[PDB]
Amino acid sequence: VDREPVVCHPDLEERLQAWPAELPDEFFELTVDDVRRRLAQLKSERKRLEEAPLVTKAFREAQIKEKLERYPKVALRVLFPDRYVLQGFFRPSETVGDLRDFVRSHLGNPELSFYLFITPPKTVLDDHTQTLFQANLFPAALVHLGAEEYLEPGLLEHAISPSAADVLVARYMS
Amino acid sequence: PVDREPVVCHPDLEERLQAWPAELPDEFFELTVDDVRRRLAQLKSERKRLEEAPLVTKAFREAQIKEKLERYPKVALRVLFPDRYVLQGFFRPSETVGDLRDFVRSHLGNPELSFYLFITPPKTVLDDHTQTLFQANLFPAALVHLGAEEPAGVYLEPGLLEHAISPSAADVLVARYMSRA
Amino acid sequence: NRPNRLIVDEAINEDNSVVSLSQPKMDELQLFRGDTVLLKGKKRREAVCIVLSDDTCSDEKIRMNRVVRNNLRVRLGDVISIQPCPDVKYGKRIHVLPIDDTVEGITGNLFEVYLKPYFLEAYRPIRKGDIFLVRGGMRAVEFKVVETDPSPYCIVAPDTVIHCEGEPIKREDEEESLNEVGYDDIGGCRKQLAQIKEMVELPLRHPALFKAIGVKPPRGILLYGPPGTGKTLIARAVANETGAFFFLINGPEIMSKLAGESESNLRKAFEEAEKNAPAIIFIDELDAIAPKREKTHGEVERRIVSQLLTLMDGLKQRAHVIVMAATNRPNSIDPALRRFGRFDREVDIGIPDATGRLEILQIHTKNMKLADDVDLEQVANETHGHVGADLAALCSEAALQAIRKKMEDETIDAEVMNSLAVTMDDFRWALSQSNPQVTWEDIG
Amino acid sequence: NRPNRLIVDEAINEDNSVVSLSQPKMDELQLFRGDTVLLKGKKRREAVCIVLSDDTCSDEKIRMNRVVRNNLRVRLGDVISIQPCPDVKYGKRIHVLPIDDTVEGITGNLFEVYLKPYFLEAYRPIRKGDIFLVRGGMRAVEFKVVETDPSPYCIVAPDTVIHCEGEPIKREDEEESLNEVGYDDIGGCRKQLAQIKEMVELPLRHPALFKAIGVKPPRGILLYGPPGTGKTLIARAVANETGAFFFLINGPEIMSAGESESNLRKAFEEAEKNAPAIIFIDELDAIAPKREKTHGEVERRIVSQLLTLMDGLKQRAHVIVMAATNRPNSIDPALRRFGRFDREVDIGIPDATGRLEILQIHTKNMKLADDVDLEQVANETHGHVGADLAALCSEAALQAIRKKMLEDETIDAEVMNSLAVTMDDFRWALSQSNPQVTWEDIG
Ligand SMILES: Nc1ncnc2c1ncn2[C@@H]1O[C@H](COP(=O)(O)OP(=O)(O)O)[C@@H](O)[C@H]1O
Ligand SMILES: Nc1ncnc2c1ncn2[C@@H]1O[C@H](COP(=O)(O)OP(=O)(O)O)[C@@H](O)[C@H]1O
Ligand SMILES: [Mg+2]
Ligand SMILES: [Mg+2]
Repeated sequence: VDREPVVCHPDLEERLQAWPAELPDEFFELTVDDVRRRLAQLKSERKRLEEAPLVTKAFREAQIKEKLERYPKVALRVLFPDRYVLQGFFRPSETVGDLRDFVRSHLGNPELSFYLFITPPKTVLDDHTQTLFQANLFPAALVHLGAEEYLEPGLLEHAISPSAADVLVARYMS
Repeated sequence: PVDREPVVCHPDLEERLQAWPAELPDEFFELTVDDVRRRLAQLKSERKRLEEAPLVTKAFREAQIKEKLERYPKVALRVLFPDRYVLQGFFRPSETVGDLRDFVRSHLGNPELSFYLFITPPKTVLDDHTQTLFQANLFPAALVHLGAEEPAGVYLEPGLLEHAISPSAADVLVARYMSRA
Repeated sequence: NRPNRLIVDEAINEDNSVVSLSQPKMDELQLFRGDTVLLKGKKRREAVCIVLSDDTCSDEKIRMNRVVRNNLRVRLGDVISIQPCPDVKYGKRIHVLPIDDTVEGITGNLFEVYLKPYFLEAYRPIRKGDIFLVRGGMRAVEFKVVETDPSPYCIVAPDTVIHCEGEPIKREDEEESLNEVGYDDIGGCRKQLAQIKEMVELPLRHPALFKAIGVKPPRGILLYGPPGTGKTLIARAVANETGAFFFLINGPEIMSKLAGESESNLRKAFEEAEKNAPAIIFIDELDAIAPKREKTHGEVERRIVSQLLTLMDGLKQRAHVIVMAATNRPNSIDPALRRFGRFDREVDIGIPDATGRLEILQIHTKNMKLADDVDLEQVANETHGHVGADLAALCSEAALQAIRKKMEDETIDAEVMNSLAVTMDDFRWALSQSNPQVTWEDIG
Repeated sequence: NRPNRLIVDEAINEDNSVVSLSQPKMDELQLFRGDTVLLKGKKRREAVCIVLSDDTCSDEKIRMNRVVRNNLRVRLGDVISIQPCPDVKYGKRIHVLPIDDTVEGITGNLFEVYLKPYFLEAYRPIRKGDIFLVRGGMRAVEFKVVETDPSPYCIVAPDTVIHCEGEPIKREDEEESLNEVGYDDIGGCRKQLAQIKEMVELPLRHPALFKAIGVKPPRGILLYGPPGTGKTLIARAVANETGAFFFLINGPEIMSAGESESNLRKAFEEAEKNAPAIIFIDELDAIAPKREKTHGEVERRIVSQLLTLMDGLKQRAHVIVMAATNRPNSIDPALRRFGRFDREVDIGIPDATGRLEILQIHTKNMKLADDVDLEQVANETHGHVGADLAALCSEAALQAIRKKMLEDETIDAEVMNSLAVTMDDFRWALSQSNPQVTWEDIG
């Protein structure tokens, strides 16, 4: 697939859209509906732990398949130490190795050594053969980047606002 | 990397003149106090295990694998043909069904013809060419059958059939190899 | 010391032709996974098998299932001899016939339904006289190898002509029905089978050798739990697997007899048991004979209780008899019966958990063709509270439903019966009716 | 309804900065996994957290650990609002200081032992006033965020200077101590916890709303099992997690005429005084043991008072009574009949999985060497209860200390932090299991 690479930076944000979102006291007030809903879950969890059912092969296979059909496309964001975000579309069956290749091909210096990680706590993505589905970088996930001591300068000049990047994602995900 | 050291044998090459193994005495089949003590001991510890219901620990699983791979770094495979010819070869546990198929293909008379590999019983086809011999339990010595969709009776390269050996000579070859030689 | 001398143990692998050894034992005998092996027991009947390795064997153990045990006339614990057998030539032709009491109700092509798929590229080693079992069409059929060519053993290969014309044959006296109950008929009771085997196996199986070890055998064992959890199943399976004689006493049935007659039937039971020793006497519903009663002034101990206690206290070790009793709760029973030397051992055969139910469902579907949509784990999850009898009934009901969806007589054609697939819908049907017909169909 | 309204649920993720939502809820709110969110409870104290997806919770749920709940001053079941918080600036500087009662007996470089590794390239979002937890050196230290620049929250980035000079600060009364017993302190009772929550959470948490749904509250609850299975622990956690007041009555102590019924009455009066409350009677049998025969014998004056106090509590009082005993049969049957201790829960001997969970709880603060195999330890502790396992871990820690010696009322943090507990230390503890230094409080 084509990644449709895009770069955004929080200093390019142009909107202060709708701030006085003052929230009423009763929003936080628990209703009879709320209490009943909690009890249901408790009853439900009591029954399950008493009956100790099997987690079935068919259920496990159904969840995998149901999630891979629900999210055929993956949007990833690699956040740089200078707060630049590189955004790219992927498929869930693609690997962490592919992500690294995406990053490398958009670096100012492609020979420079880097590591990708999620946080918190800091967890490096070492297994390059691990898929994005297995890595849980799916359906939309934020990844950080670090180096031992970066994005192509031409690409920084076409950087957009984060909120603009968001709408690109929403539109791609339908 | 691994010397396959390929050989072929056929049951029709055994000698058939030497004596039968000596008949066992009646006492052989007679159970002793010692046998009964060991059986009881096994029953006792199986009962305990089932009462305590211990975990099968990660460390245990990993050590079991590690010990097996160290204990059997070399694998003897035998592929048995419809005509009863056997092709024998040495492999690593980490090698694959695909490697086995390649080996078989290397020694076929018609390298183009289609074949499947299976274990029995019951018939269980080896369809995953990526599976390692360890994973497939073709390890440390295993016997595999060969089948073909159209059984045209050529299979093995006829030059090798000239040098076929006895089954028990093939066994010795395996014993020597497995003692690391 | 004697590497070729092995001790019979129970199978994990349920294929007829297969036996299992520890890998170090296979190293020692220089066997390949898949090699043919020749086996002999005390009676010196031979069997030919394929050998696999097993990760859970002790080095002296040979794991084998009931088909091979019967062919060898051995039982769990017995000695066998192992020798390699690579000589075995490919069969020109074989003659196999069904055993009569296994084919009642069926007609048609037994070759196509049972024999063809069983031998199909399986390269199975066989012996003249072998009895083997094939499952299919809601039924487990037993076949005997009448003759082979070459004789007496061969490999059934693709070229081997399989002949099966002729009348069904009579079961021989020492030939045990594989329909008889054994350990492989019990699910969800691993822990309890282990507890019971530890108590009774050796005393019943090797009484003289057991005494020499000096530890005292149990006299009475109390099995407890709700109805249909497999208490009779277990006692019967232990009797069969040990070769011990089995005498069942039904509690309410013996109490229905007139005063005087009860006590005498009770005595006859024990005499019969002592006579055919080693033996198991099984008292179903013990609480019907000796219930726990409230303390009433001048209450005389029931004649029947006195008689049972006398019989318990009178069974010396040398009688080689063990008494098992089934109750719902241990407290439902006269405490006099629970004192040392009587029923001083008790084993909880309770309601099975999800894993237990799965095992039980697999046992009771093993003769059925299940469609790919059949999910027994799901069935197990939906049967919390069901015991063994509920699950066996459920399987009969799912199967009856499949038959109703298709087809009446006392005879069915093998190929028709074999085309039956029980579906998940059939189970859902049986589930909706579950609340804990035709002659040619035998249901568990 | 309103998609930003969520319900606080227990967490699977133990990390301070992490909350979890169902994937459909994240889709709805257009949230990337790993993204920053802003949270508020009814007290309007806000928190900034990182959001992850969780496969087990329903759409309206937000899974959060106790650290986050305290910061938002919420409890399980309370409402929070969620809004995306993309606008989080990287801190120029921050100030954090330890809570005094967590750092007693410790001296030296707190920054290097606790703070530096905790923040190191973790990009943690933090808010002035936040209390957070860093584990290490057989200890759990709590820190407060005194200041941030910019305010009132920021990301702790590599470039952020972390100041931490100053005096350890006093705990505030409104600030719940994280040393208080919670659900996350209990292992191997996942079933029994659920059984107890189902019965008491709602009546204790929302008395008014509970009575409105018609169902009657449990009068008395009986927890049974051998000593040290966690009966006190459970009752304490339920009180703490529901906000309920907790009163412990020690049966044997009360039984050692006259002053006994004075204590009993006052205990009950203090409970309804501070309602909603749990009254916990430890070893009930000591007070009301099963009596034999005694036909024309007068009921004990103590047993009578207890029935009076118990029957004299209407649903209105907001009190639930819990009792510990070994076997329910050791109790007088007058208490075990309806309107009294009519409900019972078995807190029995833990299994292997149960034991592992308990061992994981009581090793939380220890540095364990790579060779430490807690599963093996679980397997070798058949029959052990929670208290045995806690003691075992304590013995293993002391064994590690013995091997290293240092003496005083004070230890250096870096010294204390270099203590690795090895498998050999557990083997020692194992060999000594048969069911000192002030700078160290062991579990
Ligand atoms: N544990 C079990 N495994 C397999 N089948 C069982 C089990 N328990 C019961 N059944 C089936 O249902 C019947 C149970 O009857 P029974 O053994 O008399 O139970 P109980 O003795 O407890 O009354 C058995 O004949 C068997 O068909
Ligand atoms: N399930 C458990 N999980 C974790 N720790 C436990 C558990 N049960 C007991 N403990 C430990 O044992 C100590 C004593 O337990 P306690 O609640 O007094 O048990 P009981 O009241 O059943 O005698 C607790 O403070 C705790 O450290
Ligand atoms: Mg019954
Ligand atoms: Mg206690």
